[PDB]
Amino acid sequence: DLASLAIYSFWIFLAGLIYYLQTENMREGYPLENEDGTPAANQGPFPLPKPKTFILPHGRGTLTVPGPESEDRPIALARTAVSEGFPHAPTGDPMKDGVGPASWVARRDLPELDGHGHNKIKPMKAAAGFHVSAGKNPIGLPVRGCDLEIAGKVVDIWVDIPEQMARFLEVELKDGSTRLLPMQMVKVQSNRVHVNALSSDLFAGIPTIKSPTEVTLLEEDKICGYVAGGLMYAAPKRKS
Amino acid sequence: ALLSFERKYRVPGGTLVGGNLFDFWVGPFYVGFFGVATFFFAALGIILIAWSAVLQGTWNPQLISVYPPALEYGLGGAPLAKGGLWQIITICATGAFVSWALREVEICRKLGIGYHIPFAFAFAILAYLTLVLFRPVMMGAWGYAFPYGIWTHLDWVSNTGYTYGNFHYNPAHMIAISFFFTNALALALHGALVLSAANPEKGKEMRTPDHEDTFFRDLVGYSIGTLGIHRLGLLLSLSAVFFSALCMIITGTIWFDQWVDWWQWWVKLPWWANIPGGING
Amino acid sequence: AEYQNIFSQVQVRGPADLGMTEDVNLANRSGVGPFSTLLGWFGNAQLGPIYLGSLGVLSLFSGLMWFFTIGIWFWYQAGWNPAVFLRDLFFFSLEPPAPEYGLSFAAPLKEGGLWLIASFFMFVAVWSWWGRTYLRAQALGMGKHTAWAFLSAIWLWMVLGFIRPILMGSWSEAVPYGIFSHLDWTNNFSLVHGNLFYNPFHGLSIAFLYGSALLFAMHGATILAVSRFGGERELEQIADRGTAAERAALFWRWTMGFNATMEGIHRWAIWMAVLVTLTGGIGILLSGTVVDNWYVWGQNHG
Ligand code: BCL
Ligand code: BCL
Ligand code: BCL
Ligand SMILES: CC[C@H]1c2cc3[nH]c4c(c3C)C(=O)[C@H](C(=O)OC)c4c3nc(cc4[nH]c(cc(n2)[C@@H]1C)c(C(C)=O)c4C)[C@@H](C)[C@@H]3CCC(=O)OC/C=C(\C)CCC[C@H](C)CCC[C@H](C)CCCC(C)C
Ligand SMILES: CC[C@H]1c2cc3[nH]c4c(c3C)C(=O)[C@H](C(=O)OC)c4c3nc(cc4[nH]c(cc(n2)[C@@H]1C)c(C(C)=O)c4C)[C@@H](C)[C@@H]3CCC(=O)OC/C=C(\C)CCC[C@H](C)CCC[C@H](C)CCCC(C)C
Ligand SMILES: COC(C)(C)C/C=C/C(C)=C/C=C/C(C)=C/C=C/C(C)=C/C=C\C=C(C)\C=C\C=C(/C)CC/C=C(\C)CCC=C(C)C
Ligand SMILES: COC1=C(OC)C(=O)C(C/C=C(/C)CCC=C(C)C)=C(C)C1=O
Ligand SMILES: CCCCCCCCCCCC[N+](C)(C)[O-]
Ligand SMILES: CCCCCCCCCCCC[N+](C)(C)[O-]
Ligand SMILES: CCCCCCCCCCCC[N+](C)(C)[O-]
Ligand SMILES: CCCCCCCCCCCC[N+](C)(C)[O-]
Ligand SMILES: CCCCCCCCCCCC[N+](C)(C)[O-]
Ligand SMILES: [Fe+3]
Repeated sequence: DLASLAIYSFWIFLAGLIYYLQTENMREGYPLENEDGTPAANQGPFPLPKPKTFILPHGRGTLTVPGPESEDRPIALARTAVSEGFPHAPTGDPMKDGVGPASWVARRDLPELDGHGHNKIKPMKAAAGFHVSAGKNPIGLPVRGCDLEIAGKVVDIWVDIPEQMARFLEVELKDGSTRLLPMQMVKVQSNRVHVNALSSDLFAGIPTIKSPTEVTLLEEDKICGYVAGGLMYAAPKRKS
Repeated sequence: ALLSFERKYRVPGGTLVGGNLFDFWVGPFYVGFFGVATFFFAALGIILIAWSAVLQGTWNPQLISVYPPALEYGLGGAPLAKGGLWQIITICATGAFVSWALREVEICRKLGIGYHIPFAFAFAILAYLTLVLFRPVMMGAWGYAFPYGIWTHLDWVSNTGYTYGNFHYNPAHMIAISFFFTNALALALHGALVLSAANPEKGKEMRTPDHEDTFFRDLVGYSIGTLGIHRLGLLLSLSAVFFSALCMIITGTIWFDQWVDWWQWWVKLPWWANIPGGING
Repeated sequence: AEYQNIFSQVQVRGPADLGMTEDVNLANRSGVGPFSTLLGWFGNAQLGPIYLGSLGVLSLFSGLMWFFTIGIWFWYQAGWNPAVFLRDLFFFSLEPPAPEYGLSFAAPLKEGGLWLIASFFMFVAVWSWWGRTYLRAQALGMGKHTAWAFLSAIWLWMVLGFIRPILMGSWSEAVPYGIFSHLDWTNNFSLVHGNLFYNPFHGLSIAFLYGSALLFAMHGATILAVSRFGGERELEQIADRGTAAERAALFWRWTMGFNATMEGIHRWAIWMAVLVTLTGGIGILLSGTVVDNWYVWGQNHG
């Protein structure tokens, strides 16, 4: 009857929907590759969807996906086995080389912009008149690493202007230069800011930004990847 | 076999047990010690279900059902064909689920990401355990647990609920439901909002999160923001399950009468219990 | 113990954000409301502005009139006694006309007339609110995904209070306005239709409801887990994939053998959610119009 027709139709619809959804979700990262970067023989049963194009605001261009995929950066890893499916060992210092959990993506070397075309993220000192509105103000506190040594001191908060949120702490090092630390990777305490991801000796290695009052998407990725990578790679210098 | 961007993340390390022994992939799947454990537990579980099927004398997926020991067995063991298989399958399930969570932890550690996902999953596991382990233990028999069958588990839900009248009257169940409904509402809105920004009117530039905040302030006078919405979805879905587990752990233990009668405590308050008129006077 | 980004450690505030202009009639925006530091631990601290406009006024007025029509009936049932009002709050109920009145608007006020009036106000409130989800997206140049999603919820609501009663031939089939009574209505509906557990559209609606919680737990946890790489900035991750979007995808590829993108997760999201009420409204609409007894139907499969 009509209910039988409804249910049968629904299942046909649902198969169609899942096919649509899976192929939509193949707009990045496909075709699949062998470990050497060449196209894999087996691409699975879903084909790539027809490309769509996103128009980016503020003259930044467009993005068309699916599109030719490439890392656009060297990857300092090598095989540890003679067959597919094993780990790839860092050929150098994985924190410096940006691989494993220290990885970064070659994102656009421009700052993310707000809806008005201004830099989305700014040091609070340059953001009129943004200020700490609740919680312990981290500015001025010593910054301790997982080796329990002081690596520097907080000199500003970098804030997301349209979303009114703390995004980074700016930390000045012993040599007077600064680095950005992701807000998600620090613990603000009463007398210090604690960073479990990095021992104090790794702070100098945090990727620097090219201009002192802005940060590009590329620079954010290198900074965040490097800091997260310390969880695995500074484990020898941590320490309860 | 690899996403185009995948290789740089496939480094050694992050394992919880076994060092490098199981540090590898099979096609897309990470293995790890807990991948091996999941396979063992799942495989044994599935084999035992197929054996339970033989003893039941059916292979139909809509008919296969693995029932726990009858109430007379209390919390003891039972013959395999009479509840023992359920008991072993349940240990297998638990082993598989917990192994799955711990394998998710190894994957987090290799990827340098937060542990939020397996943390969240552990809520679902705790709800499963409330029904098959915690509640039956507190009530004193395995037989109060649900059977493993597609339709029989629904018989269990209906029979269990109607034991206490209309189960709608469980107040923890009311809260659980509210979180379920609110979660689906927020899921719809989040999905829609992001897509409406990423896919604007024809020919227009992608909108920004400023536009997402704007749309929602225009609409209801508030926007939780892009961080807040993901905090929210996580909170609503975990709260729904927390209150689901709560609503069942208190049923047949601290409250075992008709749930509708629980509400009399409010009606019977001295100040108004005896004023005429209304529904209850 | 690491920081988990469930609550913020430090809040910042700057000038009140008045929002994007695009094509919005700015004459119709309120001023900004207060700032709530409480809210700001978890979400945005800012309240307002809100957009008013005449459609806005209509929905609000209508919605209030719906609420007040029910509330006046409740006071009446309480015999105008505040103590009895609060005591019996969850027990009062504004009920639809008796079956005998069919679909006519000729029932007495105290016996269904008032239910129809409240229902009328609800109808205009919801539909004018739907218009508003479309128009606020339009004025901003945005897609219409919100109004499309809202329409799926509206579908179940329309099925329950309007389409199913019309097709059954009487307002008596609709849902009463009351806390306990709507629950009794729900239980009764299932009992009277041979147990909704046998309605495949009810089982589907459940799979999607549970699936919504599974999916929001998955997505919310994933985004928080990659917030240390800016993962919640999803629009710019769509435009320019970062290590947040890659680590998220790979968590899932390594776990379950497949994954999403930053854009496409939002499509699994919207559909998982809207299919709750889409399949639901279908299951209810068929109940009593085409199928009297789901258990019986299920025995014939058809
Ligand atoms: C007639 C029946 C009664 C009823 C009696 C009951 C009873 C009895 C129960 C509920 C429970 C639920 N009811 Mg009730 N309730 C009814 C009316 C309703 C109505 C309604 C609109 O009328 C609603 C919305 C709800 C909703 C609720 C939810 C709060 C809750 C179910 C979700 C849950 O526990 O998730 C928690 C999620 C899980 C348990 C899933 C865990 C799974 C994980 C760990 C692993 C599985 C994966 C594995 C097998 C993989 C497969 C292989 C492949 C990999 C895929 N009920 C009526 C009145 N209700 C249940 C509850 O709260 O349980 C705690 C419960 O026991
Ligand atoms: C949660 C509270 C109640 C309960 C209430 C109900 C009610 C009421 C209904 C279901 C329904 C479902 N339940 Mg149940 N169910 C319970 C506990 C479970 C458990 C468990 C704890 O292990 C499992 C695996 C299931 C699984 C099932 C599915 C057969 C079906 C769709 C669920 C879904 O899409 O979820 C969301 C999750 C996803 C979308 C992910 C996909 C996972 C599913 C599809 C996996 C199926 C597993 C199944 C075939 C078991 C095989 C295991 C193998 C041996 C490995 N339920 C407890 C007892 N469940 C519906 C149904 O139609 O049943 C006939 C239904 O109406
Ligand atoms: C004894 C009870 C029966 C039963 C009888 C019913 C009945 C009857 C129905 C359901 C329905 C549902 N049941 Mg059932 N249900 C049973 C047992 C279960 C169990 C379980 C046992 O674990 C579960 C999990 C569920 C789960 C579900 C859901 C999947 C589904 C509702 C989806 C929804 O989002 O609605 C919530 C969403 C809405 C109602 C949409 C809201 C619409 C908008 C327009 C809101 C406007 C509001 C505004 C004007 C007011 C604003 C106020 C604010 C302050 C601003 N049922 C048992 C067998 N179930 C529904 C369904 O679809 O079934 C097929 C339904 O009609
Ligand atoms: C807590 C919020 C919600 C939630 C969260 C959640 N679920 C999760 C996770 C999270 C964050 C994932 O990380 C994990 C996942 O990998 O998802 C894709 C998962 C997951 N949730 C899943 C299912 C699921 N979650 C559910 C519910 C929920 N999950 C909550 C609503 C339900 C419901 C509502 O019924 C189901 C069916 C899986 C898709 C996945 C976990 C997969 C897994 O543990 O794999 C290892 C085990 C096997 C491969 C099979 C084991 C076989 C057994 C040994 C035998 C079978 C016994 C079983 C008890 C019989 C049941 C018969 C039924 C008919 C009753
Ligand atoms: C896809 C399925 C899920 C879903 C989707 C969904 N719901 C939605 C949306 C979508 C995508 C909309 O965009 C729309 C929305 O605007 O959300 C914010 C909405 C919405 N879903 C709502 C509720 C709701 N949705 C339901 C759930 C669900 N919605 C499903 C689970 C439920 C359940 C589970 O029963 C409820 C109760 C509303 C919050 C909103 C629709 C708002 C509306 O139609 O308003 C009409 C009435 C009024 C304008 C006001 C009524 C008056 C109040 C009773 C009084 C108190 C408040 C008052 C406004 C204060 C003002 C006083 C001033 C004068 C000071
Ligand atoms: C303290 O006193 C004050 C002044 C504050 C007042 C207090 C107010 C109170 C206590 C209000 C209480 C309200 C309650 C308890 C509301 C509960 C409502 C519930 C639970 C509703 C649930 C189901 C609702 C549904 C499904 C209704 C759907 C209705 C429609 C689809 C509308 C259909 C339109 C019809 C039939 C009208 C036909 C007219 C035309 C021509 C369109
Ligand atoms: C599309 O994403 C969403 C937001 O929009 C950016 C929200 O804002 C909210 C609403 C959040 C809350 C806390 C409601 C209560 C409001 C106050 C004033 C306390 C929801 C559900 C949502 O889904
Ligand atoms: C909940 C719907 C069911 C989801 C499972 C279907 C999607 C699996 C797609 C796997 C394909 C992955 N692949 C080969 C394209 O890389
Ligand atoms: C939009 C956030 C509001 C959540 C609404 C969900 C309804 C649940 C009822 C709230 C009671 C929960 N609690 C823990 C405060 O008791
Ligand atoms: C569903 C979420 C409800 C959000 C609550 C609405 C807050 C409105 C604040 C607008 C303030 C307007 N004001 C006071 C400046 O006139
Ligand atoms: C966005 C779509 C995700 C696909 C998830 C589909 C889950 C289907 C579960 C099968 C339930 C079938 N049944 C018995 C309820 O009719
Ligand atoms: C509804 C549950 C069905 C289980 C299948 C889930 C989809 C997983 C597909 C991933 C397999 C990818 N592959 C082919 C490379 O192995
Ligand atoms: Fe998101």
